[PDB]
Amino acid sequence: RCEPVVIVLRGDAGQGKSLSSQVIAQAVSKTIFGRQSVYSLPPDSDFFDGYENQFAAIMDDLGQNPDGSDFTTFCQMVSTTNFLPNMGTPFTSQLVVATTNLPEFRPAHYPAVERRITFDYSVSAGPVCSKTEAGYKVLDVERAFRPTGEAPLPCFQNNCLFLEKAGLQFRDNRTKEIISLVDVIERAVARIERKKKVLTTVQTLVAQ
Amino acid sequence: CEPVVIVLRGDAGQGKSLSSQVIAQAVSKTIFGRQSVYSLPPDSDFFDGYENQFAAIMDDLGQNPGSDFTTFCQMVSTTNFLPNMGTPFTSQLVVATTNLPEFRPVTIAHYPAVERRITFDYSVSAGPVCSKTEAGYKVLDVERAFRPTGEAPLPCFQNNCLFLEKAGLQFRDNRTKEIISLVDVIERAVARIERKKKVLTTVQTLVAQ
Amino acid sequence: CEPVVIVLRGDAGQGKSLSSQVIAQAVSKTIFGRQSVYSLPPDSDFFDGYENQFAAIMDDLGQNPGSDFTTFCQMVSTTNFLPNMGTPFTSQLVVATTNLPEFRPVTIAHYPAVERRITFDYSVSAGPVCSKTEAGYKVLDVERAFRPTGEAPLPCFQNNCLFLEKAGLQFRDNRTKEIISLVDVIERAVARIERKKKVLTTVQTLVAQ
Amino acid sequence: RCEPVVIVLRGDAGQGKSLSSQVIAQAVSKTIFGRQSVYSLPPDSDFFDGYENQFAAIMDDLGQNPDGSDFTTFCQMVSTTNFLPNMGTPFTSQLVVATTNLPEFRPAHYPAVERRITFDYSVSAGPVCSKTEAGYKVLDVERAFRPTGEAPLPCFQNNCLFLEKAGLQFRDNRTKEIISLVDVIERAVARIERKKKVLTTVQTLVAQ
Ligand SMILES: Nc1ncnc2c1ncn2[C@@H]1O[C@H](COP(=O)(O)OP(=O)(O)OP(=O)(O)O)[C@@H](O)[C@H]1O
Ligand SMILES: Nc1ncnc2c1ncn2[C@@H]1O[C@H](COP(=O)(O)OP(=O)(O)OP(=O)(O)O)[C@@H](O)[C@H]1O
Repeated sequence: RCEPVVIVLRGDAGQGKSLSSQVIAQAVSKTIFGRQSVYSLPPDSDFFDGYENQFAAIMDDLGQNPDGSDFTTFCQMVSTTNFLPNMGTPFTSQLVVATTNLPEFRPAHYPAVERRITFDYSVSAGPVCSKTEAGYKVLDVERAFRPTGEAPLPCFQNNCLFLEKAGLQFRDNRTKEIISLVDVIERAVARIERKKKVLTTVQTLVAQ
Repeated sequence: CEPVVIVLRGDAGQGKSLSSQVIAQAVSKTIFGRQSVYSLPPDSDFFDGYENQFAAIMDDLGQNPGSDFTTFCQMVSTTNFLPNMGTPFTSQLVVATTNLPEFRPVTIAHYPAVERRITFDYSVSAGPVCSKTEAGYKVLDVERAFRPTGEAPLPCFQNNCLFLEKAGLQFRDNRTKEIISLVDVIERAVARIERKKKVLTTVQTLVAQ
Repeated sequence: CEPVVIVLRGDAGQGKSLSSQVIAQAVSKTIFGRQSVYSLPPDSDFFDGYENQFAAIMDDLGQNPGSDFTTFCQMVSTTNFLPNMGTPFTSQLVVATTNLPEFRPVTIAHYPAVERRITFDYSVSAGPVCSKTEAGYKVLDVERAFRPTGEAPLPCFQNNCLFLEKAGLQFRDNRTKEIISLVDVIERAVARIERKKKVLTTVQTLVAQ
Repeated sequence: RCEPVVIVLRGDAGQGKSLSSQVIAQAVSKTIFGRQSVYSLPPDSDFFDGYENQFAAIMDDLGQNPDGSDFTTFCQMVSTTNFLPNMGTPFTSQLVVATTNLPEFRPAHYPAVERRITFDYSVSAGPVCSKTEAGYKVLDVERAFRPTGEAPLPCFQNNCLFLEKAGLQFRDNRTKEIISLVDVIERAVARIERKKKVLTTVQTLVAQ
């Protein structure tokens, strides 16, 4: 049970946080595991009924359950120890994606997580897919999915502005760099390949 | 997926029923291409006559002290509700009228679970130009409200009328305390339904399987 | 007979897990001739999958306020432990990682009975050359730790790495306050296991029966 | 119930105290009783469950139980009176071997035992089976069991340095003589044959 790679996506409503979470999970897991393998946690059910050791697991709206059944669920989901979600299936997902409304986290033991959090991104519609709806700025969904040519990675069936920082922007809350969803994926994939290169060097050290 | 839910709160005789019907007729005519509207029989555990209509209307949520309250929370679900009559519930739009100013159901212990389930939460009342006094109370002058005034403001109407305006009939967004017309309501509900569909297609295609 | 017990105390993210595995892989490869390692599933009364592996590892002794503490004292016994799944426990080496600095179990009233049962009692921590700061805390730079540096220092490794040295990863004997490498630990645990076997043969042969 | 012959083996760790205790018990009892007959007391169990009147009985680590459940157990084990260990089987062993870490004994009634103690030996590896292990001097176990010729007594299957003062040394704490394990045995055996010669002269005195 190695530590999973964690991406947290921060943002306001109608910026595509959940769409992105899904499309980050499908595309990282398709690229490495070779297929989509996504479990989406249920909202307000401390029941991972449906979990079949999928490659990627999604949490919607961390820091929305007033009690904290989440956060703890989340904390357990990345301790190198063995979580056992209720039903006895074990928790093994190599990628965890969680979305939240909070610009930062404040639920005492929060910084003890923040090492666990590999990538911290704030999401907001890019300048040429930003629309207004009921007076709010939101991702232009109709414009951001129009096909715009050959896919920028094999796991995509085509390109579109959703995939480019002109359409949707991911601001790395630590490097303060601003990347596309494709970048978000590539970085997540690199880091996993690294964790697998290291792990292989560790189980090949002592001979068999 | 999961349905767009509109709640029309408001006094009685303010056009709760009427707007809930024109909303469901107008959205489904805009999006489906023809009207498609299921009116749930109140005082019926059984969804007799459900034919997987696009829009479904619930008259008077908040009664039978708690069938409706829970048949509601079922209807709005990611999972596949099987009503008593078997058949899945597949409606993309749910309009529910109610009398209360806030909701705290007695069967649904967690009534903050119902609240992320409500896309738009409006309070209906007659507008200044369409409010007559009928036996000492203020109600909607319906006959004035539906008198043709000219070109439909959207193609799914066959003419304009004051009902469509906020001088005739008013909707207070109960979250942005913003006051909009029935047409505004219909436009915003279409935007969402369509935004949802287009996202759903993306989540299902685009990344190879 | 009775097993050699190693306890690896130490902070988390210091290579407790990792060294406990390389110890068990390396000893059993040195002595048995092939790796032979049972990892006890934490949160399991049942030793599901015990196949009489040479080495058995216990991750995180000191939890469930007291199954593990007693399943421990069983495992280390002259008598023949029958775990829940029947089959005898026959492992010659037991590695147990823990978080505490000392042991005073709550089920095992006499916790000075556990202590003659612990052959080696180590405290693990990253070494000076392999300790990066990760989010304000000091942890083991694993990737540096396992980077090949040359010839294996013992034949059961396929190369040397800093993990094997006390610049990479440090073990404080908690009894001689002596500070040794992972290789030192493996060598000392082999010496004992082999010393035990050879004594046992003597006690069973040599005097006629 | 005649008094048993008692050997106490003093020594530091890794000098073969317990190995010796076992091999002294097996070899004295095999020589006289004609078979191995060894009971090893359990550690921290005032329960001689397993005791079936074996010829020799072994105590490990006298002066290690802080309470003194030992010592008393030990004291009772050599009073000519009848000990009854818990279960009602009686205690009859003609040889008692006990090991300890203490260079001397200090647990008030200790000298009252010390008559009971026939042989007091301190054990330490002999000069050509002494090894270093984690910086400590210890008995070279691999070297001390290599067969070195025909056994020096019939109850042994061969000779080895374990059996010789070059391999393992027993210092008689009273004669300050230094003997081998084979000597330790021969002396223990002689003394028992003597106790049996005397006893026979006592039950043959009055005619039948
Ligand atoms: N502009 C907006 N203002 C307030 N709430 C909104 C807005 N747009 C959508 N919502 C509602 O608020 C919730 C939060 O939206 P969120 O961004 O988490 O969903 P998404 O799938 O990432 O994007 P979208 O809202 O476009 O579907 C949604 O469930 C939606 O019903
Ligand atoms: N050099 C040493 N220093 C400290 N403790 C040791 C050493 N060697 C062994 N031990 C441990 O201390 C205990 C005391 O050893 P003791 O001499 O009583 O056992 P033995 O059977 O006589 O000899 P050995 O220790 O070689 O097995 C043993 O149980 C062993 O686990």
